Amino acid sequence: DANPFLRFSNPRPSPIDHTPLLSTLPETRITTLPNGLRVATEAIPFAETTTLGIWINSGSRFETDANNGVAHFLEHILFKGTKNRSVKELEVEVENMGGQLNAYTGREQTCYYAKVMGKDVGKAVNILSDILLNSNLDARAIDKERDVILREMEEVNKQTSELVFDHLHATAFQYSPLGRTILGPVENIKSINRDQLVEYMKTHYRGPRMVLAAAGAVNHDELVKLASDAFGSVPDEDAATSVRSLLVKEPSRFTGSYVHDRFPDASECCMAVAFKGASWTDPDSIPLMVMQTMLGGWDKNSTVGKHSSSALVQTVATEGLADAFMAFNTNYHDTGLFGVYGVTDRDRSEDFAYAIMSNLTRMCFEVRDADVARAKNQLKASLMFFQDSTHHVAESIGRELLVYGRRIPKAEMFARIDAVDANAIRAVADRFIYDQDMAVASAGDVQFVPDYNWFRRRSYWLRY
Amino acid sequence: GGGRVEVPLSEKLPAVTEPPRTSTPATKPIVQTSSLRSGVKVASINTVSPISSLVLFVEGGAAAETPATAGASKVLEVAAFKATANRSTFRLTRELEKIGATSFARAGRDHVAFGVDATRLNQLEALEILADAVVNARYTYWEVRDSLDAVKEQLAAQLRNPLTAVNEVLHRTAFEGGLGHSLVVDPSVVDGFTNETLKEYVHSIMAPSRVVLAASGVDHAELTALATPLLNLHGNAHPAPQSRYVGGAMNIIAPTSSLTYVGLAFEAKGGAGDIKSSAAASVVKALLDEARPTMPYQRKEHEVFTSVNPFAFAYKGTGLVGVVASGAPGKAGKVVDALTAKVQSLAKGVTDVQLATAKNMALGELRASVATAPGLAAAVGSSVLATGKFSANEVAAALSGLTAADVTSYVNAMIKTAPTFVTYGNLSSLPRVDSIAKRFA
Amino acid sequence: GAMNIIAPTSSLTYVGLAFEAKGGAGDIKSSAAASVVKALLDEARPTMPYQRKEHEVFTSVNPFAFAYKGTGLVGVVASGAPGKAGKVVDALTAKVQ
Amino acid sequence: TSLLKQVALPVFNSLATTYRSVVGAKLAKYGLRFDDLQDPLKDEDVAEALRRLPPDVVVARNCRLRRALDLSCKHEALPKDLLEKQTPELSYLQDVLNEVRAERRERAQLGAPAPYTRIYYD
Ligand SMILES: [Zn+2]
Repeated sequence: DANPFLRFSNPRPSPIDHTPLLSTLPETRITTLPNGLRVATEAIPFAETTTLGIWINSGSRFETDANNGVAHFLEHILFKGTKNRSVKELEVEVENMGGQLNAYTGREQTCYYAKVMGKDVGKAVNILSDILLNSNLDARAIDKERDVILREMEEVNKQTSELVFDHLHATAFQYSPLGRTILGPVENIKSINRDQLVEYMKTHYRGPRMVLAAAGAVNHDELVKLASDAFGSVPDEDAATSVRSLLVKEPSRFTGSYVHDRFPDASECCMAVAFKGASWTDPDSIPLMVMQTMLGGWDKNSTVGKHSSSALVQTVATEGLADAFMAFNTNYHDTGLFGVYGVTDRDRSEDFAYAIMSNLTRMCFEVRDADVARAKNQLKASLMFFQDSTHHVAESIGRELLVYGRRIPKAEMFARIDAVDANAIRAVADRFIYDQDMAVASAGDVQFVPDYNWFRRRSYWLRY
Repeated sequence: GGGRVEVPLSEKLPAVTEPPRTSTPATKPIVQTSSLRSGVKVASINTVSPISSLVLFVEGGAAAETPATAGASKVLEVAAFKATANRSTFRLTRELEKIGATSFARAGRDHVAFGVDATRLNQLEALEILADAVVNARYTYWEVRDSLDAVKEQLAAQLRNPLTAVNEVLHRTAFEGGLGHSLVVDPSVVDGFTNETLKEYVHSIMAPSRVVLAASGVDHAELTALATPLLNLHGNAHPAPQSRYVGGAMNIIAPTSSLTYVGLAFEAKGGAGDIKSSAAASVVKALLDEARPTMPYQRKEHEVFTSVNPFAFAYKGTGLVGVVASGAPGKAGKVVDALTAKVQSLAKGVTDVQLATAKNMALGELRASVATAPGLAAAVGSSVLATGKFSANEVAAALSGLTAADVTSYVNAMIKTAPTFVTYGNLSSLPRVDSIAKRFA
Repeated sequence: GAMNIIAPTSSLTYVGLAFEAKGGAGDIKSSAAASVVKALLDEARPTMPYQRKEHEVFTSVNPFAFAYKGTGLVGVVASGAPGKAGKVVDALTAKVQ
Repeated sequence: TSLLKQVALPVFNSLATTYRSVVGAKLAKYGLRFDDLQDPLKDEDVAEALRRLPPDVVVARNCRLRRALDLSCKHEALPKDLLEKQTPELSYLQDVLNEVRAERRERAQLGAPAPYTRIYYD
């Protein structure tokens, strides 16, 4: 019992008031161009590097069966030259800035962002608008990229978690727009050309579906002037092709189902169990974030898994039921996914599945106040760690503007998180998990993974 | 009931703006340094970020490893933040997880770092946990024994990368002394390892003059007042096995490697103490980086270089700068030829656009490495441990003030020293060991 | 030429030195001279039970003389302590000289 | 209770020393110690404490148990020269077992279980 070492710290979880953090947090300033494009900035007081880019409310959900995979091919082709810059000129102009260009295509969201210093914001705006609005889309480069994509299709070159989550989306949201994969099938890749790319760009990359977000060392009004100079030729909405109308026309559907992808000689077994989650606008999405923190995650590179405050991590680490796992919480415009993904062996598949199902169903009856308080503190601390990085602040601005229609102040997010208690967690788990159909996807050595009726019976307890 | 307000809607009118705005500090914050009575240097910088980082830097690493205590830095990396004299492993893990804080241990070539990153509201907890975990650590027999399989599998995972192996052989070949000791050791080295070996290594590296407490995002006076009764370190300053560049040539055989790697390196004279030489080494590393992908799905194609990775290391008194290039097993002689001819192409002269490009690349890496609170705290700690002070503004000013004459003369003086050749894989086309050393002449 | 090998748990250190036997197995006289050189490099030949020949630096000496078609390889491989490898090289060069 | 519980501890200590004298006289003829009387099958904390031990201590404990069981089969005791050397109260397990039980008591106040179960066979 050292006097200097055993003060101010103890392992008993208590609620922590995060209010004095918000005084020093920067504010976000949002303007709107006449075409509907929003420019939002958050100025960090002493920063040197800045990240910035365009967040587009579009993705593989808003495609058809004829042009599936046009949005992923766009990020393959959009950096091969423009009408004003060639390949080498674009290369030297990017590398003169001392930074990076990166793109990410999702199902409901696309990003084209850059990471530069504070003195190269205007050049980054100019090159981003030039890439997005004035690209060549050369047929020769399309033919060169198609061979690479087709070779990696025929080699079956994919991450295992990506394969599992794609199978889970395709079986959970079957006969829905969200069921398609981002990369698309072999036939659409083999039969794609310039005109489908052009029509996708002209249809979906409109004014009010795009947000110009920057964070770090950036001035607001100067960025507004640059954005009005560069992105002013972006067309506006047609009323028949708004995001809300497209959502209403082709909604999402969830079906309880099973899929596995069995290989003859595979060392690992990767499985995911998912329930129908919440959308971005659902008020119960915040308790789903708290529950995702409560379940937690673990990998075998950590030697203190047995001392974890999460019961699922405790069981998996103590019994050695898996190599790695992580609970997920995906949100979409009208639906979502919630559950546990993990990597294990064929001899531990049933035990890992029972651990997952028993830890999910227990949250409908047995929730302790200490675990809720601990998970809320972990959630707020993880939210503060995203504020430390400019890239996460810019991504947060773009995503929050695209999916909520506003920028949520950190005080409101903290007040929403602080309103979740054990009763709310019990009620949300009772609504979303208890005696409901689920979707199960698997890959690899999956001969000992239980079938759908085994999973379905363990959503409820007959003992109560 | 729970909240029923939709997320696009704002929350209820009882949403108190309890935080009051104003004021940001009018000046850019700077690093303050103040030693303690035991001799511990405390170096902290205040930051507007809401994350406080606290890193403890201890001199040592692979340089302080004897043949008795080989591989002890990796095991100390894995076995840190376990049970102490005041806390068990369970209590310490729960205390870290309660406030949502993360801890790490990291072993370098000439140092070992321990750190806890946390919220600014919980900086005292982070400081006390880090102080107890480094000072009062009980390296028990069973906890050290149960981690050796994790250490061995992590070492085997690290040696699967040929770049890590080529880096180890380069550091051994270029140096004589503590800097030539292997850091990422073979897993068979940690076979007969016990907690007494770890205790011996920790006792050899621990002294109050070899320890730097760095921080980011905290008041300096409060940090010194609270670290006064915690960092009462007592120990003997063991002699440092100082190192000198000697160069040479060595080869490592991999019978089932589909790519043959070639490593070339030169001594960065002066080390981290010389700001100008460090800036010139950073610029040369940026110049040699031929294929840096700055855009998604870029399709750069070299005739012989499958992959090119330059490096620049800065230690206390010396360092390395050079390049490691891979290639086909049947194309290794041309890989050596292109790697050799590239440095005379650099020594002959650099254009103003190329110099501006490399200076912007190096300045971007330098100002990106300190953009986060843990990265800033790590840079402060590494600089104070190596040279006694931290100032990246001087490093940036030296990078900005570099002319083409400075870089040309630096590379000309660098080519007048000994080279270093390291080859990985199956060497069925290694032309001559003596002639490639005489190509620079 | 010259090369190297990296062995992680080798308790000793091995050094090989070799030359070319001109003519290979085709020339009788050159192969005979190479065999005589191999025997001349035999420092510690175990001709008696339990005899302890002590060298200052070496732990083992093992020469050879291979005679392939058209070319050969006569030489010697000597072991030694890990900290005395330069002494092993110096002693081998001194023996050939 | 506190007025009489101040001096109830020396009487406990005297009874404990008398008990250990009698039982250690019984134990020393078999070559056993007091810590050898703890079964990993009977207690999961003892099973946890036994795997925290260095291998030579476990080898010595197994050797002592094997010698005692052989003596019990033969209806014999140790000879006088071995019997005079026996140290029945030299602990090898009490520190580790006390640490294990303290850890389990610490985890239980926070609602956590022990990170081990009983030994289960078949
Ligand atoms: Zn791809």
